[PDB]
Amino acid sequence: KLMFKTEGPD
Amino acid sequence: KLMFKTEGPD
Amino acid sequence: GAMGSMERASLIQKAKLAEQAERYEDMAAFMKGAVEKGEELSCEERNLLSVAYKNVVGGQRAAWRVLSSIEQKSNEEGSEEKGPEVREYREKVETELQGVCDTVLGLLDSHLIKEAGDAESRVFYLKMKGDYYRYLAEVATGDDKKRIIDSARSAYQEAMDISKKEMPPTNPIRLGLALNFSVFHYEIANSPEEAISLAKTTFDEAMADLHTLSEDSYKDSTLIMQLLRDNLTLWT
Amino acid sequence: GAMGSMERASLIQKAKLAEQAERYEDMAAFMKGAVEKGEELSCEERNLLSVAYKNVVGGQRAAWRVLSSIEQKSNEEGSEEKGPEVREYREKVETELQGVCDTVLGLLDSHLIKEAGDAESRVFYLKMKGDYYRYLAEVATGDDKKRIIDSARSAYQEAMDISKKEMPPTNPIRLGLALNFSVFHYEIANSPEEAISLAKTTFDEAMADLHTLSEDSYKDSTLIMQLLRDNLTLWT
Ligand SMILES: *SCc1cc(N[C@@H](C)CN)c2cc(C(=N)N)sc2c1
Ligand SMILES: *SCc1cc(N[C@@H](C)CN)c2cc(C(=N)N)sc2c1
Ligand SMILES: [Cl-]
Ligand SMILES: [Cl-]
Ligand SMILES: [Mg+2]
Ligand SMILES: [Mg+2]
Ligand SMILES: [Mg+2]
Ligand SMILES: [Mg+2]
Repeated sequence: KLMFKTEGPD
Repeated sequence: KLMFKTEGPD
Repeated sequence: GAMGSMERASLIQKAKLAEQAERYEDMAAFMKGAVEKGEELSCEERNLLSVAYKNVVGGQRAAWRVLSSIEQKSNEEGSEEKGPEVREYREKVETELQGVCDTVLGLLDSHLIKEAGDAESRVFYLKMKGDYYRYLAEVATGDDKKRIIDSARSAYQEAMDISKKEMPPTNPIRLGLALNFSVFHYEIANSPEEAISLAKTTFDEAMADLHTLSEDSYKDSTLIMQLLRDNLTLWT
Repeated sequence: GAMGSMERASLIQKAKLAEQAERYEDMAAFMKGAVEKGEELSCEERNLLSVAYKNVVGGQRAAWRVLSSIEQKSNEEGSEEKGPEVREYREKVETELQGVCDTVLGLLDSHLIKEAGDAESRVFYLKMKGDYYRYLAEVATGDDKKRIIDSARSAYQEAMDISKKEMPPTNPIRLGLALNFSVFHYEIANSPEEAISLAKTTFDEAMADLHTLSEDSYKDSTLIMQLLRDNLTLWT
């Protein structure tokens, strides 16, 4: 799945 | 530590 | 619990060691133990808690998506049955993921959130509550998916209200909250226009407040602003 | 054990899924369960077993070295005492590492090695026995360090004898064995000249046998030959 940017690591 | 090459992953 | 006999300070020290060792399951257990000492957390301790569990659940989400994709491939037309194993193992990982989310939500509920009086702590914890309900929603499919989603929404919304009243637009906690809430909107709530609007407004109001910041705070805020832009570039 | 109620085939299938998900602790537990079904392992199943545990113990070794370095820093002259925590957590990781090595050695002893009649299986398992005694030796400091080292040496040496009698010089198992035995010599047994000699002879005898190989076998063998060269470049 294309993962969008969220806060923090990994 | 400088790790030398050994067989397989990681 | 398992960490009840270790000193709070030792648990925090060992959480920091585990982070350096990239032992995030250890890191999370130490920070769980520190939370259960019952004292409120410092800014650094909150971040140790979040980094630990974010790393643990991140591994589970990555694994779950791999297994879910295989499983969907194995249920498409023209596919050789391979038995229950893919579904079973996807369920195994999913159950462990849900257990981690339930553990984090338990810590927030008992009693981090109710004791968090300051905006920076209360917003941090409410954002985390929204995040871990969001991770639950990513794998939910049943009669509780809608309520899980609304739980995420409700937590994010309370955190947004407080942050808008109590924090500047460049506050990194406020910015990371808005980032994550916008992703919630985009792919959990299937509200892409809400997602885009939130990200644009968040970016623009931060940009107009950067002039008030030191060089160190500027670097913190612009780092998260770049994530907002990264998403907007894909969404528009 | 914990996996006693799952079918052998399902455990192997799930080991392969776990590998794709980068869930190596799961992968190792599934392959442990498959070994304990009591049947000998295929070439693919041996490699699944080795890859799983190599990934698990690799994480532990990386963490142990980080913690060991901190601990030595904290015991140098002019260093502010920080209490027992670094030592304690280094011991925690070390104990988990030793437990993994003991588990693998238990599988080899009960009863993979004694049932391995063919050279390719017996050499594979004896190499693994040498490897996991080597990982134990990396963290050993007490009255058993010398015997741990000799256990590694003895396993590697039996594997070398069989491989020299029964396998061509380009056989990837034979080459990986010689690679790892040479590293043993270099930094475990403090025999750098033995290490260098073994690596050179191994490389040169393989190089002279490459002409007998298909393109696919050539690629397999030269991949490990490059590791021999990489080490020789640092050692000479
Ligand atoms: S409140 C001081 C503080 C801030 C951070 N992270 C900032 C970039 C904002 N989240 C922080 C991260 C820590 C860690 N990964 N150990 S400790 C700490 C403290
Ligand atoms: S015996 C066939 C076989 C060989 C390998 N690895 C070769 C490069 C030699 N070690 C192998 C790796 C597997 C895995 N990581 N799943 S399965 C398999 C089979
Ligand atoms: Cl399973
Ligand atoms: Cl510990
Ligand atoms: Mg105390
Ligand atoms: Mg389920
Ligand atoms: Mg059966
Ligand atoms: Mg010890």
